[PDB]
Amino acid sequence: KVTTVVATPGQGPDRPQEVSYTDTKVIGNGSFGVVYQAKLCDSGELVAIKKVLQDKRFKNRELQIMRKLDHCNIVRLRYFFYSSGEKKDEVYLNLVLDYVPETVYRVARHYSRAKQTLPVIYVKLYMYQLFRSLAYIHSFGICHRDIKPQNLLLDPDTAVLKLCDFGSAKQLVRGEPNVSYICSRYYRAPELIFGATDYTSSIDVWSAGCVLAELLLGQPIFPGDSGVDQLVEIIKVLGTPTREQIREMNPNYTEFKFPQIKAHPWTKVFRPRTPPEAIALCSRLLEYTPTARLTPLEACAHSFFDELRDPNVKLPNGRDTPALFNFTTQELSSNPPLATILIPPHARI
Amino acid sequence: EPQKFAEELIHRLEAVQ
Ligand SMILES: N#Cc1sc2nc(N)c(C#N)c(-c3ccccc3Cl)c2c1N
Repeated sequence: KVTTVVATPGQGPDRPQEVSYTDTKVIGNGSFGVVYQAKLCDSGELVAIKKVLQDKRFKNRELQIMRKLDHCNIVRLRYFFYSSGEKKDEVYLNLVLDYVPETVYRVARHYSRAKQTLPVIYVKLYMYQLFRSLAYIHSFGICHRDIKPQNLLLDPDTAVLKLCDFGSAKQLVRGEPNVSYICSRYYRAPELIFGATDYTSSIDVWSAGCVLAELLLGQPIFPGDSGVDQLVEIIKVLGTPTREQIREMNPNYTEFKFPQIKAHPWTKVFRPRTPPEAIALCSRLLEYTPTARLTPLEACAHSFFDELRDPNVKLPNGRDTPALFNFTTQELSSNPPLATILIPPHARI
Repeated sequence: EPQKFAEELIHRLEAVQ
């Protein structure tokens, strides 16, 4: 069963071309609409296809964002095309994406079930690549807002990571309201829980820290049932936020009772073998004040990732590391002098 | 909303200590 459609290149010239695919299999449910796997007849390559319902009366936000993005650490929009069906009367937007075989969730769950933690070398590789993608999208003012282990795709052999699913992504601008009920509770920034409409891209950074901690711990650091229990889990570790911190999150909560609760030491949080720099990175990712959190680019330059900038560093399978040093001007636009650290001498010329 | 939410939050902290 072979399907032939007229598709438009994702970031391309905007000249539609005929594309044929086959072997349609369901991968799972994306943010909005389900995700299929398929094989391009021409190349033989595997792709992911997220079919979403499109309303003819307005433009698709995800599509607008996706056509801007080209990055090694982000799942790329190969093509897009339209189709109809499902009671008809409407049109579906089909996003043809890179196919990637694995997720951090599946890998983390694979180690946790064996009562083990992911080797620090993978934690370094995966987190660094996530921060790069974050640094890239935030430079367009674009906030992913879905950051979580399930949306972190992996190639197990090459150890390449790719951020995926921008169905919740928004381009943020000063003076506009945004839904405070967003992300996923375990990875939801505290200001979001306070119902702050004014939040920035720093919320993705918070989520990243939650992922980092989870990979160190072996479980989500901030569990719990209600959205209000989420805040309880956070203060059980970070301690009751100061008045000045509440102000920086949601000013509408500045004066309130809020019983003082001692912060649980970061070193007592993780297992005794946990690297010091891993703990320092995590502590600078998770802060009540969003402005106090590291920028993704700053995170990349953190001492925790110094092992990746070693000329002799290799994967546990003997293969070379993926390209970590390939930063463009757009990636570095937030802090160009950081390249002095980010791009090691051995990768300069 | 703000005073309402802070009241069910402050309660669950009296329960944690
Ligand atoms: N937009 C978009 C894409 S492309 C893609 N590709 C994948 N291989 C996987 C996986 N697993 C996913 C995925 C991730 C989290 C939850 C559900 C799904 Cl289907 C996606 C996904 N959401």
